[PDB]
Amino acid sequence: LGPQVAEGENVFGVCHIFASFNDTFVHVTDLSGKETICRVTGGMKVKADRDESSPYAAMLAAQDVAQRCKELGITALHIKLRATGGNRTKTPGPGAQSALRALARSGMKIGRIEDVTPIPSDSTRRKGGRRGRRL
Amino acid sequence: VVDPFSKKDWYDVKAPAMFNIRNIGKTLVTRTQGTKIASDGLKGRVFEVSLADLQNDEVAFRKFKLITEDVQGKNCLTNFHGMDLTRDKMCSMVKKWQTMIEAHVDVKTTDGYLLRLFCVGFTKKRNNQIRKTSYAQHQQVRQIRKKMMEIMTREVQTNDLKEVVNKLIPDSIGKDIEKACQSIYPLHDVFVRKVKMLKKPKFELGKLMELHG
Amino acid sequence: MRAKWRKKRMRRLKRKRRKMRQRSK
Amino acid sequence: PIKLARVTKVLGRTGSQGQCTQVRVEFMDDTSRSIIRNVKGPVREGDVLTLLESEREARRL
Amino acid sequence: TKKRRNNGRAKKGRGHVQPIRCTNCARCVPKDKAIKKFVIRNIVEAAAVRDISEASVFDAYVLPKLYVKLHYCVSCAIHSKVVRNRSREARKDRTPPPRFR
RNA sequence: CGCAAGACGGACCAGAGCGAAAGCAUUUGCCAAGAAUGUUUUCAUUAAUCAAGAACGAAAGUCGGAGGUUCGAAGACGAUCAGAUACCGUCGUAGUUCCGACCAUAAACGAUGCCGACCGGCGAUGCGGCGGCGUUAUUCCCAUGACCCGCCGGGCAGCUUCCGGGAAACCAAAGUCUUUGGGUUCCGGGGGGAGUAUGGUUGCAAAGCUGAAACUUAAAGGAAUUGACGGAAGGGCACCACC
Ligand SMILES: [Mg+2]
Ligand SMILES: [Mg+2]
Ligand SMILES: [Mg+2]
Ligand SMILES: [Mg+2]
Ligand SMILES: [Mg+2]
Ligand SMILES: [Mg+2]
Ligand SMILES: [Mg+2]
Ligand SMILES: [Mg+2]
Ligand SMILES: [Mg+2]
Ligand SMILES: [Mg+2]
Ligand SMILES: [Mg+2]
Ligand SMILES: [Mg+2]
Ligand SMILES: [Mg+2]
Ligand SMILES: [Mg+2]
Ligand SMILES: [Mg+2]
Ligand SMILES: [Mg+2]
Ligand SMILES: [Mg+2]
Ligand SMILES: [Mg+2]
Ligand SMILES: [Mg+2]
Ligand SMILES: [Mg+2]
Ligand SMILES: [Mg+2]
Ligand SMILES: [Mg+2]
Ligand SMILES: [Mg+2]
Ligand SMILES: [Zn+2]
Repeated sequence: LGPQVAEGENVFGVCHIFASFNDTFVHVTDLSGKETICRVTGGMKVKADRDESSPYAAMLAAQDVAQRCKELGITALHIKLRATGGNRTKTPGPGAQSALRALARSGMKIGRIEDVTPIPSDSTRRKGGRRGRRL
Repeated sequence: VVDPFSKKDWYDVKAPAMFNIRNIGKTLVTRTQGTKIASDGLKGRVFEVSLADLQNDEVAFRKFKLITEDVQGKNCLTNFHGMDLTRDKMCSMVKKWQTMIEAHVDVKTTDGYLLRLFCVGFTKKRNNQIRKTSYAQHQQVRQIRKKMMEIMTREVQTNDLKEVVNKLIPDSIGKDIEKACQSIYPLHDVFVRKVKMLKKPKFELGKLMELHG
Repeated sequence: MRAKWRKKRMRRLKRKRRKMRQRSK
Repeated sequence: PIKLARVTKVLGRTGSQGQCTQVRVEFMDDTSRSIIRNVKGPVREGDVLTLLESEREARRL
Repeated sequence: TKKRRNNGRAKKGRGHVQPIRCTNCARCVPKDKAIKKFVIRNIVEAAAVRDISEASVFDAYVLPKLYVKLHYCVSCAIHSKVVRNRSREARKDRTPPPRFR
């Protein structure tokens, strides 16, 4: 169940890590990004709205997806780190680094890292108004 | 209930003869059940491959988009579809106390491929310069942009796509632009940063087979 | 009282007078 | 695996109440190796620490 | 009583400056007045560097850096302690803090 | 992987530039305008400030058309709370976008009218011009671009000074004021009532301009000093604090 590849060569996939401040996504696709191998979100691990973006949930999701993709026959992953982007923050959430470290722990080989956060040249008006969020 | 990956099959995708390394990885596709042909879903896929994965001694911050055009029995055959630079290279090229000049052209090759080329350059500080900033006046910027546009135009419409990719691999166009613009204002970090495909000719199998050997 | 809101109150009172103190009357 | 390390230099006092001690430790197996660790309890230079998991590192002050 | 000679902004010889949005609270603040900060860091942290360098398929593969431009309003800059209040004499000193060791 | 619409031009972007002020940032073309510099060109007092009278004038708002992505007054909900009719979250109407008519108001601020003369230093910066060793590109040559060292003239500013001012904060102008006179416009007379009432005038409306009195009050207010407080920042100490 998988590619017929010699032991020396590595089968490559692309891992899209979407680290928000509310949730974390670890998605695995082929090199064209059109076929999904496994997608696990931080909300599937923890049964609470607080810990969806926590490093622990990201670590659990990374191990889950690593085992699932190791079953099918993918040994190496390219990394596309993504933030929410747009009008909102460009800084990745707290789960990206933990998810990547956990994915390294599971024996997966790491390809090239690339930032893919969408950056407008200029965009629509941001939510909040003139005075901003007053909390 | 029923495993969706038991009906999947693996294909091997090849790069055109222009690059040294041909095997650029594998891909997955559902088998044909008579309703959907696997070949139809297989075509039209885009792969972003770093140049260091296509040529051994070339830089790694230049990526190429290759699009599958034909399937030959567990062998997807791709063609040139685009070129771009990595995010961190562009983010590190832009600095605060200098001028940036950008240009774009639309040029048609001899074989019908229409391309949109983008070029970027930055003003270079002198070796013994004491002034903090290195700013070019507006007329100098216009002259530099026109020099970029003419050089990019004269290196595409004369050649065809196969020669265009050959010039793009080491990016000789950027070196030509940088050398030609020395007299106006010194420039460093001159590159052709993005290339877009606008119009393709009618698909020809013989052209693809010549492109792959 | 903030001067802006005091001015707004005065304007609303003047408008109320104008509605009551009709030119026809 | 379980590793043994030797305390080379005591760095400082960390913790909300200062309960922990930040020190520099070098592995017995590889004398070239050295990391920074947080220790609970009285510790001085030359003590031997038993690291159950030796990959973790502590954010020094 | 004027507190600063430059009125706390960098506007000289012009009338209007287009406003930007605070990264923290999305408030509208003039670009010259806003507190700007350019952050260049590593995608992977210190421990992640050593964890990843062994699992990479390349030799001496350099990890990409993250470049971010941050804009803050006065309230957010003060609350986040990226900017602090100073003495009446020390307000004039506009040399950046000696971050270079 | 494509398609469609609308709105905005990131990074480069600075105590940098332009404009009478509002204001002005993707490329290219066209159209008219302008400051500064250069001048052994021309006219020869043609000038400065300005009742009356005019052009322009952020945002919001009003009346007709065209579009309506995002945001979003009003509004409906969910939270918080003793109570929220607020701050927070989900939606969402005018509006936010373009064209044609109105409106003429902002902490429209340098809280500082314009023209002219004089009165200390220093280093940068933008434009134009002038001079000069030396590095670079136009394969050679001048010459022209990029640097370097200086000078002059306007411009945005900065540092310093027992120039002198001022209640001081501070100001090379807010100086050259009892040693009080260069020209000229607007404009203030203790604090409230009040920019309110009424009259006049403009506008479709909202409202704009001009603009009192009766009455009430011994203070209101500016700059700085010492304390006390702060759900402000940074340090220090204590087994009547903690670990
Ligand atoms: Mg959440
Ligand atoms: Mg959730
Ligand atoms: Mg607050
Ligand atoms: Mg005050
Ligand atoms: Mg203004
Ligand atoms: Mg500021
Ligand atoms: Mg001006
Ligand atoms: Mg731009
Ligand atoms: Mg008049
Ligand atoms: Mg308007
Ligand atoms: Mg409007
Ligand atoms: Mg209308
Ligand atoms: Mg909304
Ligand atoms: Mg007024
Ligand atoms: Mg102002
Ligand atoms: Mg005024
Ligand atoms: Mg000058
Ligand atoms: Mg200029
Ligand atoms: Mg000059
Ligand atoms: Mg007098
Ligand atoms: Mg009075
Ligand atoms: Mg007690
Ligand atoms: Mg105790
Ligand atoms: Zn803020």
